Amino acid sequence: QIQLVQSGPELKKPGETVRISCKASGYTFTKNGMNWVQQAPGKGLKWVGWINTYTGEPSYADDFKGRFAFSLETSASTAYLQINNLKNEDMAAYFCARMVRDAMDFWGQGTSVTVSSAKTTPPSVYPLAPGSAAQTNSMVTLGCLVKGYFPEPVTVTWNSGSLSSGVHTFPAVLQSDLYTLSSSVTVPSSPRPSETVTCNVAHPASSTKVDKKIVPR
Amino acid sequence: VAPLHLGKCNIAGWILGNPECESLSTASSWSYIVETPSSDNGTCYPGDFIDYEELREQLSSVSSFERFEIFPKTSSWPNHDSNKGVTAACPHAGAKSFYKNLIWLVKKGNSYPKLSKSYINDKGKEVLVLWGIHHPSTSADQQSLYQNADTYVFVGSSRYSKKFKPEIAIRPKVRDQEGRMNYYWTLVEPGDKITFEATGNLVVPRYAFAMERN
Amino acid sequence: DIVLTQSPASLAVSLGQRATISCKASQSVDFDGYNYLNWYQQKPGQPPKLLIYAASNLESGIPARFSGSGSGTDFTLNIHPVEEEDAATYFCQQSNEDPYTFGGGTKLEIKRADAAPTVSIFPPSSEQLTSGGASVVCFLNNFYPKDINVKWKIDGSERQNGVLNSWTDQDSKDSTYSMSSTLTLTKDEYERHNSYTCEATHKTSTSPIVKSFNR
Ligand SMILES: *[C@@H]1O[C@H](CO)[C@@H](O)[C@H](O)[C@H]1NC(C)=O
Repeated sequence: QIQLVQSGPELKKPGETVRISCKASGYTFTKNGMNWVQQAPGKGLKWVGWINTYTGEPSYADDFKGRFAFSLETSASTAYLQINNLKNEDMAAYFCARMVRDAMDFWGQGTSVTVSSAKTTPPSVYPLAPGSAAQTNSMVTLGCLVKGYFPEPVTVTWNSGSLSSGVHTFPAVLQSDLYTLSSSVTVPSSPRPSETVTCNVAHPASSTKVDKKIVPR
Repeated sequence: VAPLHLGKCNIAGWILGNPECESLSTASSWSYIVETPSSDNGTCYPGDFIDYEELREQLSSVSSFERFEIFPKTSSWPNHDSNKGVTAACPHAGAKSFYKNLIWLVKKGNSYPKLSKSYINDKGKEVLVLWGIHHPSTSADQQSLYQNADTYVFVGSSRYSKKFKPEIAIRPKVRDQEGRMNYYWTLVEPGDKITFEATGNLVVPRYAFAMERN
Repeated sequence: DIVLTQSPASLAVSLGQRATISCKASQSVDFDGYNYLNWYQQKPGQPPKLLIYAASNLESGIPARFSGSGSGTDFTLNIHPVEEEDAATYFCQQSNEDPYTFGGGTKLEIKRADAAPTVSIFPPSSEQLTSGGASVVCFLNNFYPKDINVKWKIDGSERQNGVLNSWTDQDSKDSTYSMSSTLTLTKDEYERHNSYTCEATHKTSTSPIVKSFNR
């Protein structure tokens, strides 16, 4: 089971430095190289570079020679991508991928990097209940609203994961240095007025967890 | 003495500089060789090793084994690019590479001039020199890589002389290669000059081996 | 660099048909009869997934309906037939010369159902009205195509500020889109009006679909 796991998100003010990780598992770290790619949604992909995990010699693209480096840990099996200084550019996800056949096969977890002087803000959870009907639908729609948090991401589940069907999570929209996103779940009308439906939110940046029960109106 | 133990590789890929064939013995005085075997029978590029058994019985009863850079990449091939001569059939950590003891020259820009290098053996020992003659598969792989359809290689020495020539032909698929690449070797006596002369298809030496025997 | 290209940006292919993506490199990404051309699939929120390499060999575990062809500077990606899980974005990348370069990327769209959205409106919760604000939410789920817009009516009068629209990508098993429109107002601005109405405009309806509540 080949695994390439990357450290969680990182929020740093412009001008500091970052040390992203990539842990090799399920295969021999040596005998294979590590690629790094920069993903900015809509802007496509860009090839950062490549590091020969045996010879230890790196090769970078022209747009990264200077502020980007590759370091290895071979005793332990980890690869690092260090960025400095962080202009508010390079605002994008970073993937560590493996060399196999002059391509990339097992891409990594993903490390969303954010570069802003703003402050960590835990979210405020708001339950969204219907509160009115006309016996016109055997299916009702609930909602969980997360507003005014920073930075990304948030993990929204229903009843700790037991409610997976009919679940929609809309991507966040940034406004005034704070993100707002909403989620929905669709279950029948017989279990809702009787069985407890709880929204579960986790903001890993502030280490805050809030559970909100949906109460009818 | 004690036999030489190679790791992951036979004598073919070991002394050819095959990547992924890095022995760790660091012994410079072995008697005979013991080779761990695998799929790329040393030659990660489909080919034939000429006078192999003659080379096996040479790399035996060794009492010295200095490896030097006969043709320094950075200061030997101005008219031809030493880079770019790598394929996915000889990888190094999932990335196309090539033998670390041979350089695969291809045309620089759109020209492959007539190269001519010479080593005169300032070493006081027999020097093992290895090279390779690429045999493309198509008449277009030739022009695209060497630009000259009427190419030739000529390795010459006091002890050895032989004019080479491409053998363009579609060979059966082996490691996604329809071409071939034979490898050769010779012993340059102390004080002798080994000449190289080619206008294409020469996989040129980079590292040789001074050695004594018995 | 060896810049690749995009052809076409997006294409809507019906289920069971043949979706062809082709990308052309400025330089020849071939050498020794070997083409260093690769194809990747990236579903949203997931890392790119290797499909084909070099430039026709299928990666172990990839369905057979994927097939890549080409040589020199003209390559193609063939999906035969097209499923619903194939809704993602496809990139073409070379490895002939440094630096490696990615293509413009092709986002595939599945066409079926031509359905209308499911609308649900939610009033401001009690917890948010304590914080001095009020956000009214309207959800649009399971609709196709993605082209749609929302108008907010407060007591019959239109409003366009504090509007935070957020589309989802194409559903993996449903091939439908979803949208969420957030209307944010202060607590005092929310308590002086009574009728709140969000109405959408979709091609599957000549008149706007209305969903409202009264405070
Ligand atoms: C590898 O070499 C052995 C002899 O050493 C030969 O019999 C075998 O056929 C070679 N490998 C292949 C794939 O032919």
